[PDB]
Parts: sequence; structure tokens; C-alpha cells
Amino acid sequence: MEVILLEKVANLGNLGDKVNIKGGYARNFLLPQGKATVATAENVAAFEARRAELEKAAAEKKAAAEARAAQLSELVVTLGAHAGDEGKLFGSIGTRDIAEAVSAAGYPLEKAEVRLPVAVHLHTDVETTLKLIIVA
Amino acid sequence: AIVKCKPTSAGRRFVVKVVNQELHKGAPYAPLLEKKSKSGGRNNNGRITTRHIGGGHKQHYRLVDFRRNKDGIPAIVERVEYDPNRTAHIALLKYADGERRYIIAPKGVAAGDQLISGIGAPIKAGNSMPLRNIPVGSTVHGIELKPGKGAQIARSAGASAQLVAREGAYVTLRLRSGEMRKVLAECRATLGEVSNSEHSLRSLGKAGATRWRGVRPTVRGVAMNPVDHPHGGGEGRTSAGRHPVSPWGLQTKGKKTRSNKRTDNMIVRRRK
Amino acid sequence: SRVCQVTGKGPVTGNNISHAHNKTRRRFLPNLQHHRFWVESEKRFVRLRVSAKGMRIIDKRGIEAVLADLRARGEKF
RNA sequence: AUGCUUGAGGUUCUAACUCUGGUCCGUAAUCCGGAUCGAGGACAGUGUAUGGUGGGCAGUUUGACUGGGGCGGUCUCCUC
RNA sequence: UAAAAACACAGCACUCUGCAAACACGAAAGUGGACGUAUAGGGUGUGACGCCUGCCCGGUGCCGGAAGGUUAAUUGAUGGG
Ligand SMILES: [Mg+2]
Ligand SMILES: [Mg+2]
Ligand SMILES: [Mg+2]
Ligand SMILES: [Mg+2]
Ligand SMILES: [Mg+2]
Ligand SMILES: [Mg+2]
Ligand SMILES: [Mg+2]
Ligand SMILES: [Mg+2]
Ligand SMILES: [Mg+2]
Ligand SMILES: [Mg+2]
Ligand SMILES: [Mg+2]
Repeated sequence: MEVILLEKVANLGNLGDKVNIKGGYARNFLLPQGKATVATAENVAAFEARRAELEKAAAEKKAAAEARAAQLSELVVTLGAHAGDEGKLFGSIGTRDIAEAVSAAGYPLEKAEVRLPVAVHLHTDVETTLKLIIVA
Repeated sequence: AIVKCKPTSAGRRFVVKVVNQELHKGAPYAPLLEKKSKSGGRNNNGRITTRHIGGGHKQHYRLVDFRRNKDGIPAIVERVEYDPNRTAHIALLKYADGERRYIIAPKGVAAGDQLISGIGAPIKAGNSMPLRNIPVGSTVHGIELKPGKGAQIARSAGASAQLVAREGAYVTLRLRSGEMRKVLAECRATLGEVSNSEHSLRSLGKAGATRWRGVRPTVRGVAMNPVDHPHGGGEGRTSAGRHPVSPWGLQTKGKKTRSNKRTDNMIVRRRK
Repeated sequence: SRVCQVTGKGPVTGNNISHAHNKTRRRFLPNLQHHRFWVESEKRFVRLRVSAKGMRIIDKRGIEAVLADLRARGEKF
């Protein structure tokens, strides 16, 4: 399945390269979310008609990513929820309700890639090692 | 509380009854009752599909609260009742807000006891909490499998499970079957053993008592004709004449029948 | 029923033939699967029951052209 | 051997897929569908192809002669 | 035309089944099992109770193992036209 990219993917992302991928990589991940588009012999024609105005935007969203990742890299924001122990609380210490904790002291910081299986991820080449402290 | 009957008549000889005088002598709690009409173990299609079912006593179903999800609010046991639906006893919790509920009675729980469920529940043998808050080595019953689905595993009279290991997101339990199973640590369980552990000591004494419980007679396959059963046939009394099988031909001495590949990762070690 | 919503493939009959050439009536069923297809112009997921050939047609023609044919064919998704 | 086409096991991830798990809505509703959370997870499951197993079920076969039939013997060829 | 010594039975034992259970009826959806959860449910045999239930795993079945041999669809090296 020949597709051309819109955003850059981690392994094969050249943002417009003729990439041959399994049919399940597209149709289930890339096309629905939006990270690429099928080459229909005209999408590539219309990609150059929009590449000039899109790669500058892609840098701009990337530029805002590092600015936001570095602006709020020194917060020690603490929750006021009831807890039983530092690590074993009455609720759940996870990326489910901390959105309002960081939004009240700066950027909203919508939680989509705050990895915690506190390194928050926001772009392919941008990642911040935030540290969360909770009083218990 | 095991009582052997005197042989005043045939049919009373060998009757051993469990008589619990601490059970409630009155009516069950009406708001928690519900109609339960019998099947003769019969299908959607009206077909049997499960033999030896029929003709017991009329029973109300008791709405037992298997998801003890009223976290934080304490409860008073205040009653232990007989349930015709299960071999365990049930306890009518009265919560601090006045709400009344039915739960499977734990072993030592009597009227007036204080039970609580939640994260911070004290570790005593009536309380309910997620399995991650239960210390390794505890004896538990009424264990969830899916968070929010309710208690499913150790529910019959005297039932209990052993919390043996605790990994990251899963907890290993030792079931009374002897199987080692993985359960999500987010799932809730109740500490202690289920009540009515002496239920196994009872002896029905007569054919009628089995009929009282809605169990129709079992006819042996070797007593039939070959058209009815694989074991049927034979002049005079004969054995199965073949490797023993069900009436549908499935071997019934060994011959494991589990075919669930989806859940196989949850079984650490297998025993039945 | 066991009909593909895209191609209209349905169960067909035929024979099982043994080595001794005993013929047994059999069926051939389509490779039907349930699949959710993203529709950008509706910002919605449309769940269809398609054969695997019907999914290839959607790859070749797109879900928009396929769904338009579904509307004209009458039966809805 | 930097790098390069692609087989087979294992471990992770989620995004297909599954849920006879929670919540919300249609909605006056234990069905259903949608949204969402959670759990599995490219497994399971289904189609198709294929090996095994399979009296659970089916269609059938299971000779003739013969001092009745069965049992035993015989069945073609050569010589008296 | 057989009421029995037959069937059932309480009790016993073996075996399967971790729950979307095994199993059963259903092309399926679904349903029973069961609004039950191994002290439960199914199948099999024996048949209150008392004393007991010995030896054989070669055959067949079932269970466990996987070093080796053999082995399907498939793939298509090579040779011959
Ligand atoms: Mg019996
Ligand atoms: Mg019997
Ligand atoms: Mg008979
Ligand atoms: Mg038969
Ligand atoms: Mg005999
Ligand atoms: Mg498969
Ligand atoms: Mg036959
Ligand atoms: Mg005929
Ligand atoms: Mg003859
Ligand atoms: Mg008579
Ligand atoms: Mg007998």
C-alpha cells in the first residue's frame, strides 16, 4: 500500500516519501488518526501544492512543543486529594485526573501521551522528564 | 450444629441435618426478594439440555449484592438468613445511611458485626477491598474477575481462596480447586471464609430429600437399551462394554474438555 | 444474514467430495468480518460487516465511493 | 562487517479485533446500537484450504453348493 | 399376558469443569447449566448399613513428555519434454 506522509512517523517518516507498508498499518492507524494518505496519482500532485504551507506549520507546532515542554519543566505541583501512602493512596495515582493539576498552574497540558506504564511526551523529537510529588 | 436423626422410621435413619439456630426465624427482607420461576432444566427451545432438574420447592430469589461498591459507608450485619438459592448463608447488611443489602455471610460473622468495604477498610474477616490492598497470604472469598462485574469465584458454603503471589498488575490466587489463577489486582475480594462450612457434613437420608431440592433421578447408561445410550444393551447385567462415555459419546474417565485458548494466560498452574 | 454489505456475496452451495467420490452437500461462506471504517467527511466510525474482498474494494475505491453505492443500493449501514 | 531482501521463536506496544465488565445516551428498556472508561490483543475468533480424530450420525455389504439350514468340507486345472 | 431379584434411591467413588465453565439444544443469534461459581455443576459406575475391597499397565482407552523417525495443504530447487 503506497502512501505519502502528512506527519513524520518514528521509523519511516520522511513526510512525503513513497513508503510501502502493510495494509493494516494504514486503514487502522495512519489514515484514521491522520499521519499519511494513500498515493492516488493526484494526492502526490496536490502534496507539492500544499507542502510549502504545511512543513512550516509542522515546524511551528513542533516549535511550540519544545517551548511548552521547557516552560513547565520545573513544576512540583502537588495534589490535594486524600491519600493513604506515598505511592499507595486511597484513589489512583495515574494519568487519569492530573490534567487539572497542571492546567491550574500554566498550560492546559492535554493528556494524550503522558507516559506512565513522569516522562511527558508531546512530539517525536520532544519529550520532557517531569517529576510529580504527592503529599500523603 | 450437625444433628443425626434417630431411626424412628426408615428414611429417618441416616438423616444428618445442619440446624443453625443463629439463623433468622422470620421472613426475609421483602424489598430484596424477586420472583424465580423454575425450569425443568429446559431450553429456549423447550428442550431439556440439562438432565435431572425438576420439581423442587418454590423459591424467591434473593438479590445478593456481589459488587460491594458502597465504599466508605460502614454496615451492621444485624441478621444472618437462610438462602434457598445457595449453600452459603446470607447476611442483611444495614448501612449507615439506612440502605439494606444482602451479602454472602463470612464464617464468623454474626448479627451486630461491623463490615466496611473500600481502600482503607480494616483487615478483618468480613471486609471487602481490591486485591492489591489485601496482604499476601490472606484467605479471601467472593473474588471479582472483571472490575465492576462482582464476586464470582469463592462463593459456595465454606469456600475460600489463598492470595499467594502479587506481581505488578496481577495477583495470583490459589483456588479451592487447586488451580493457580491470575486475577487483576484492581478486582475486589472479601477477607475470610464463606459461612456454612459444615454444609458438606449433611446427609440426606432418603430419595425424597433429593426430590425436595429439585433433582430428578439419574438412570445409569448400562440400564438402557443401545438406542438410548452407548452403554446400553447386553443380555443379563453387563458393564459398559466399551470405554465409558456420556450419552452423547464423550469419554468420561479422564479426557480433559477445557478448550478456552482466550483465558489460558490467566491460569498459572492447572488443577481441578 | 451471511451477506457482504459491499459486494453482496452470500452463502453458496456445493459438494464435499471424498476420495471414493461420495458427494455431500456443503456450503461456501464468505469471509465476513465486522470492521469499523473511518469516514473523515462524517467524522464518524461506520461499522460494516464485509468480506475480506469487500475490504479490498474499500481500499481500492475508498469508503466514500463504497458508502455512496450502499445508499443507492438501499440497504443501510 | 557499516549497511541490505526476507524466512522462523520470544518479549513488548496499541491501532485492527473481542468483552455474556463499568458509566452516559437513544429511553418510560437486563435487547440493541452509539459514545466513553477499563481489560485482553494481533492473540482469540470467523471464512477458506489442509492433516488427524470421529458408530455421534448415514448409506450399504456380509457368496454359493448342501439328502432342511448351520458347522465342517468344496468351488479352477490334470490322471484313473 | 411380566410389579420382579428389574429401575430409582440415600450413601460411595472416579472423572471433567476457573465461569463467556464443562456439557446440552440451536446453521446462528441466543438459551439452559445458573441470576449458580469447586462444600458448585456435568458425566460415569456402584447402590442403606457393618467388615472390607487383593494381584496384573502386556492389549485398548485416557493423561503427561517431546530427543528421534514418519507425516497435509503449501512452496517450487532441479531434471526431462
Ligand atoms: Mg447420583
Ligand atoms: Mg441411577
Ligand atoms: Mg432393559
Ligand atoms: Mg449407538
Ligand atoms: Mg452374563
Ligand atoms: Mg487461528
Ligand atoms: Mg450402521
Ligand atoms: Mg438404496
Ligand atoms: Mg445356500
Ligand atoms: Mg400385571
Ligand atoms: Mg447395580
